[PDB]
Amino acid sequence: QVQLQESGGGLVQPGSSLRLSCAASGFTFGGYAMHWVRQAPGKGPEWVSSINSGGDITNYATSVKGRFSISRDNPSKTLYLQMNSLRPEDSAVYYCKTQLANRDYRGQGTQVTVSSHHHHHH
Amino acid sequence: QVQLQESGGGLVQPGSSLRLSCAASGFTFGGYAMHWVRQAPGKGPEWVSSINSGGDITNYATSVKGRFSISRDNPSKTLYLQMNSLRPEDSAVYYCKTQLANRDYRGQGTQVTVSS
Amino acid sequence: TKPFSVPVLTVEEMTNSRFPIPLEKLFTGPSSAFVVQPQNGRCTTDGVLLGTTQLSPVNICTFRGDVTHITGSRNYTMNLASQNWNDYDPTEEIPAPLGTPDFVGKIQGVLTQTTRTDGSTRGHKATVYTGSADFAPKLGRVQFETDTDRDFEANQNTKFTPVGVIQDGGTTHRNEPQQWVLPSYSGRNTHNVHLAPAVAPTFPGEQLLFFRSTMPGCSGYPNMDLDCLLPQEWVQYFYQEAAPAQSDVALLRFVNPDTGRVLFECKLHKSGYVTVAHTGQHDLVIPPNGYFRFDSWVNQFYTLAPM
Amino acid sequence: TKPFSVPVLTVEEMTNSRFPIPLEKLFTGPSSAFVVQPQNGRCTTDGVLLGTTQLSPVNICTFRGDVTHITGSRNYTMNLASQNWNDYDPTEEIPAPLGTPDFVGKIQGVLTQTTRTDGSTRGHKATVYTGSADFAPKLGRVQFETDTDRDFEANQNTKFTPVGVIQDGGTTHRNEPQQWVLPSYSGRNTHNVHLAPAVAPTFPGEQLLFFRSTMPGCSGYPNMDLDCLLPQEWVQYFYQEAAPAQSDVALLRFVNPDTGRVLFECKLHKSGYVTVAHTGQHDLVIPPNGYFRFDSWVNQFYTLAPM
Amino acid sequence: TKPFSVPVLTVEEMTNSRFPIPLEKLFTGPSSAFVVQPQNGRCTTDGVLLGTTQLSPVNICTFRGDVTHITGSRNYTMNLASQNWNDYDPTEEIPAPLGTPDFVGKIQGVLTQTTRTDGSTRGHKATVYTGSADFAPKLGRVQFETDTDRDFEANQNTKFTPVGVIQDGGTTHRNEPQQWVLPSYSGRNTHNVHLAPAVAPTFPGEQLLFFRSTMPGCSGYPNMDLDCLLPQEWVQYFYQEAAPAQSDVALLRFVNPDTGRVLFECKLHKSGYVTVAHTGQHDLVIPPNGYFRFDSWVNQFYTLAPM
Amino acid sequence: TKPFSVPVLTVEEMTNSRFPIPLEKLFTGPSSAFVVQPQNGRCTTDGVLLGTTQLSPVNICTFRGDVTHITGSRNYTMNLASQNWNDYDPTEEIPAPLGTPDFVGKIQGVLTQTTRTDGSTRGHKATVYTGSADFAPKLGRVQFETDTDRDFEANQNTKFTPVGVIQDGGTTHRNEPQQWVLPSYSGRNTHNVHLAPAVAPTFPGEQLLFFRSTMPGCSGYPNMDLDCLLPQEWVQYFYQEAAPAQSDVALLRFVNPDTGRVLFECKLHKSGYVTVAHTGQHDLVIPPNGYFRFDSWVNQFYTLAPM
Repeated sequence: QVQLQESGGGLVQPGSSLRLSCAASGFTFGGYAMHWVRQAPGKGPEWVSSINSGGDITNYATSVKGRFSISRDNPSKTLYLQMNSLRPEDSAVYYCKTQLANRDYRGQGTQVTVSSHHHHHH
Repeated sequence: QVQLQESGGGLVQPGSSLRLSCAASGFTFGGYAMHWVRQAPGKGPEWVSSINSGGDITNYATSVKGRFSISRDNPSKTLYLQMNSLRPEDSAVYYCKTQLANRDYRGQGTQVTVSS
Repeated sequence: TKPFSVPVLTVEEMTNSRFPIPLEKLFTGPSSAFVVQPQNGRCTTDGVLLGTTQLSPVNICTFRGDVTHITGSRNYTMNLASQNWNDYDPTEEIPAPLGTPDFVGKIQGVLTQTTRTDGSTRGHKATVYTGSADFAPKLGRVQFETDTDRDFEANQNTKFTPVGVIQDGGTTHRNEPQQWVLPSYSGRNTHNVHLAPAVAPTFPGEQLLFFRSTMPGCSGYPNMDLDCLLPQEWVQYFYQEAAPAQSDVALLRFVNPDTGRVLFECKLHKSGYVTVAHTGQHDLVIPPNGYFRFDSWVNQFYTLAPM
Repeated sequence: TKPFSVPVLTVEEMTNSRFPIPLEKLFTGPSSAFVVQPQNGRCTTDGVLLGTTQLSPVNICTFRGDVTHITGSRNYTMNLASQNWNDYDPTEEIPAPLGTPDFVGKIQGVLTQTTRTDGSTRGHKATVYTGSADFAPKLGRVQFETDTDRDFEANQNTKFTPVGVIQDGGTTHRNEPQQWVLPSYSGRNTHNVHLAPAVAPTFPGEQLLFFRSTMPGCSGYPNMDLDCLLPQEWVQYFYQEAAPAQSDVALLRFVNPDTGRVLFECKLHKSGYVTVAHTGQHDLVIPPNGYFRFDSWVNQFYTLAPM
Repeated sequence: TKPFSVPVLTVEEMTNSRFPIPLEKLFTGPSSAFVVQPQNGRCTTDGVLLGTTQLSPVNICTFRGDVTHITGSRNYTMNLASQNWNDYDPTEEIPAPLGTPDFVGKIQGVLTQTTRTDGSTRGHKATVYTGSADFAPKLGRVQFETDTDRDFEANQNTKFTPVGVIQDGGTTHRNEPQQWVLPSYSGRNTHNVHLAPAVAPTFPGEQLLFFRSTMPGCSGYPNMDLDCLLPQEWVQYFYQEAAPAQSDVALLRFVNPDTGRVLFECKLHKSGYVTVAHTGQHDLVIPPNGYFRFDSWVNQFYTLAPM
Repeated sequence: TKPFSVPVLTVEEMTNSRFPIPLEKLFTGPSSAFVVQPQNGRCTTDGVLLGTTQLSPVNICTFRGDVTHITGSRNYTMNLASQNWNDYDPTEEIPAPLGTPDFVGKIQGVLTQTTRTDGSTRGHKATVYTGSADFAPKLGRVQFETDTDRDFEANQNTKFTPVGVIQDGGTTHRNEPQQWVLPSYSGRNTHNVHLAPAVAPTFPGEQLLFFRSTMPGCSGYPNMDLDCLLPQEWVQYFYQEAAPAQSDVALLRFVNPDTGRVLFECKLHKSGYVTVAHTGQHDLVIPPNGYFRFDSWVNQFYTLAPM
């Protein structure tokens, strides 16, 4: 079965940098475009970044262009998102997703909170 | 229609050089392998030389290797055969021929006679 | 059930669904030696748009966005927007932006731009090679070759209007475009996704019926044949009508309205393509006022009268 | 017989009927100060095409025929053919070939040509000035300014594909095109014939509702506003449906399909134009998924709710 | 009037007709999305060999001739002889020498050579890239990559024995070989000629039945699936029997001799390929002693029992 | 019952039954000085397979199974599997697995392997010395010498593809292989079992007729002659036909199909070998299109016309 598992989220200060990872299995990974999408509290999911098989084509949402960098390592079937100059509005659950034939697949996600506030509880 | 017309033959002296031409029309010419064949009196036809579209692949019958040179000009749709060091046993009708899809075509030929 | 029908329109009254030009004629030929999987002009008979198909014929093979100059060259990278200039989303369940070209070739047109602050405008000759590794419309990136290295501003609305196709003229005539070879919508070595399926005749003695145009040629010796599976007007009509399919196959008769004579019959498959009973390549000879008329729902085992 | 209706299409899903580009927005303004008499996009609600109107949006502002070089210049005279390359007939009861531009301006595009014998092709930038003494499409003659003085052959199929409009930036910006000034289709000092009539609201407090696009600009500072009275898709739909008019005025509501809320109502007049109750220039603010819905035929004294 | 039949052989008792390895299994799947036009394993039911098909299982993908070193490289050009060492004639009405590989890929094997005068011998690892511009077997020229720049002699009998296929492990797994992509038999930019035709199902609900093997892999992550249309033993058997076809379709039953029960039936088309009634990709589960049995002549309209 | 016959195949159209290579010629020579007891290519005329003989030529001299590295060396022990990768059964009534080499020599080829989990593959030059104490295929154990001491994995499918034979060039030329010396199929000091019998002419003046090939040589000065008693195609044909023998000897005529003239005659013995009337070593000179034809049932005392 196709599997995607994101990792690397956490609580970080505005202006800092953070790198997310997505481990993939169950398909060749190489050969398929991969995407990062994010869902902020109270909103629907929105596209963040995309990359083709070899990494020679990438693209970014206007709101993160110049600050984010997508990359991939096909031998280890890992997708990466390097996030710099993080802003409060970058806070969201970040997901990796792909499309194979006529079906889409998405991971469970990893939470990223960009805030100087540090009083939080369940 | 597909048309091929060979020219350049004649009666020549052993050891001389001769250049044959085949003018093609009615197909793209480029994109198709082209061939020279020859047939002498009382003998079946025999392959002489071949060339692919770009001219980077050529081949030659053992009997003419090192003496004959095939070439082509796709814009003018012309096939050429440069014949050097001609010998009496090179005498024959030289035909140009091609293969398109599942059909073969060949011109009426041009007579080459090498004699003292 | 809402009755099915096709528009009362002649071939010459309709439009190719794969390039913004009128239909010219009907053509049939065998297709087992190539893959017929166009992504424009794809629609079920009950009106579900497939592939990259959208409704207006003027948006086919157009691009919109902002352009970035590749310094040292006359090439520009366009970051694609949607037709309404909204942000484009690569994660939608489509192969590529709707209207993206669905064949490999060199499409020539004009890149136009307006500068919003002063209303100044510019237009430049531009070519897009849809076989290029920099042709990645599914990820929002398309490269154009232009005749300028300086005129185009960044961050200004820019449009590509297609005109025709070209061929490298030092090369064997008519070997490009290749209308039955899909582009790689995300660039090199990346599988296409969410495609409308390939189609083929599935009955003895039958061939696809193609709605044929001649694309304008702008240079060289291009293959200008362009065949679509459905006129753009049929796409538009099925979308509007949304009449449910009662079987796998709608039987159409092509009729002369002056005489009522049926010239031929054909099968409109509910997934959106047409077959006829014929063997061989053939340009159909039709009265200019002829049109298609839906007569009956049949099954896949109906035997057409030979055309 | 057939119940009347308008297509379920949003503004952004439809096409301008006066130039081959998509619709963008809705606009209303006063028009008593000038004459509104476009010839493309003219059709009655029961499906009678008027003026120069034909069915496919891709043929609007295109020309085809054979060209003759004007020695000492880069200009070419086109002898017009009909869309199927048949001879064009100046004696038909139309103002000009169907799809002829219906405004005075400078339309830039590409002239393309194919040589019949070998399939060689060529394309060059070209401009047609529709205010020119040499602009006489009704009699089959149109002049193009090109960037070549030698490349086009005589007696070969040649087509003009429109792209956009231009303006001379050394003069008052946006002074051309003039979208409401009809060309003289037979040239100088010759009356136009067989026109669709001028349109004006007669009901107190009403203004025309315009379906608005922005034409591409190719050079200078052109006025790029282009307003049509009917979307091309409404022309196509009324022709296809041919539903009889039950009165002179069809009441349409513009509806948001998500909420069901009506944004405004308007009058679609039988002779093929729309009015709203408003005074002044106004760019309508609409939801992008909104569409027009025919609700009822009304008599001559119906007062619309204020827009 | 000689009666038609197929041999009494299990699948595992027969041989792939496209590579010198045993058959392993039966597979069916849809094929509208690729071109099925193999040139080996092509033969009519009445014994006419097609394409590049010849009788010897061991000569498939084998090459013979003399070699010329490509100075500066570890590559050699083989100047092809016929499979019996006679001169090769590029003007025969075949696509390429009989037994030539009919897929694009990298076939690894061994080049061996004997020196006639003293019986000295040598063998070296070799790979033939059938997608190379220098793969031109139709014109008698094939390039091999080896691990030597000096060991092979000129004008001495040289043979390539195929072993398996390779893939570049630094690239996406199973991206090559491409078993349904024919080589360009005369090299770059040159059309193939005299091909056996492409094949496709021609009845609703039918798919091709493929006789499948797994090619040895020698390096990387190759796609080792190899599907042929006819077992090599069926080619050999039809050639020997030369039984005339009494209709377009021979109905075969696949029978389990342990029980006498039919497991499925299929259509053997007289032009030399098999179809079954099934939708989807499916690895057939068969008993080890099962074999095909010819039962009656039918036509292309016969409805098979679902597989 | 069914009439006996032999295939209408020329010598060059047929395959050696003792190594996967084509036949080249017919040879006769005396053989009283050694034992002729090959185990491949053994079949009765009514279709009973003998020795290690199986049906397809591509399986001859191949091995498959899993390999284990012999520490401190580049040698690997293969644990043999059946063709379908199940266990091989040493208790079948055969001398060794079907297709096992039946001569003592050094056979060079390639060992290929696929890793089940990810489809990774690898291939290495490998030689099997069939005179080794570690050559025990009857018990499912065979040792290969390779050019690696680390690359092959345990418990993964591994196959040996044969290419040719080698000889130690420092010793007398052509001293190996020894095509008429059987291996000890279970290793040292262990009797072979279930062998097909030795064959020899019995009638005065007769010699065996051999179907001869030249094995590829990969190093040194090997004896490359390989003689089989029956073409592989005759094995395949007799197995299919299973025609009962009406006497112990079938008289065959070798015919030139052009002239219809008989070139020579020979005795096909029911237990599966051929004799001719000739004394001495002789390469038969035959028309390339000649073929064998069964003419009459005779007995062991029929006097053949001198070859």
